[PDB]
Amino acid sequence: FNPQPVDTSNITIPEKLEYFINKYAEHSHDKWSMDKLANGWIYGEIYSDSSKIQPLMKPYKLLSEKEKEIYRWPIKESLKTMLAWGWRIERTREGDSMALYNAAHGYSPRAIDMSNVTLSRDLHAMAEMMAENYHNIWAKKKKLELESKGGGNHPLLVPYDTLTAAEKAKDREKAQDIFKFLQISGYVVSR
Repeated sequence: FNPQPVDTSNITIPEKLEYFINKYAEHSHDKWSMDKLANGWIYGEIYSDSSKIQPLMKPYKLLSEKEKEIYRWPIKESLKTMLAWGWRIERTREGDSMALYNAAHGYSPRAIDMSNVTLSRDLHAMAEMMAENYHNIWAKKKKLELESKGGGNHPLLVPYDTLTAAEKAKDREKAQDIFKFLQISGYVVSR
């Protein structure tokens, strides 16, 4: 097993994707904030572990560039892989289905039920390729970690296509999420 992730070191993201990166990063932050809230954290001015106060629980537009980058970075990494593969990416006029969807800083993040969104057979297949690439990224890093600890093995150091569903899940869910968000935000990806 020699995992080689798609090399995206020289990929430039075209301007047409900036809207998406900003919107999906905002969504990712809203998800993070809602998860924090469910775990007993609230917004406040000064961070505290003991009081469970998280100054990051505010609107995405109010975050610093470094704070936004936490969310933008992996999204950009995912998009660069699509771009490296030459996948066609187009904004559409009528495809932004999320538009129709029915506290400090007035912040009220809402969940999106992604299980309401369906991917075509071809898009599911493209998501599987993305998932496999996420696995290869992890696997290459793990293979290097082990080699540098003197050796050893790992049950997940096999090709993605030989993993079971439970083992595929983390990477599959990440891949399906970006494709679903592309769809509902008005982008059409094809090959």
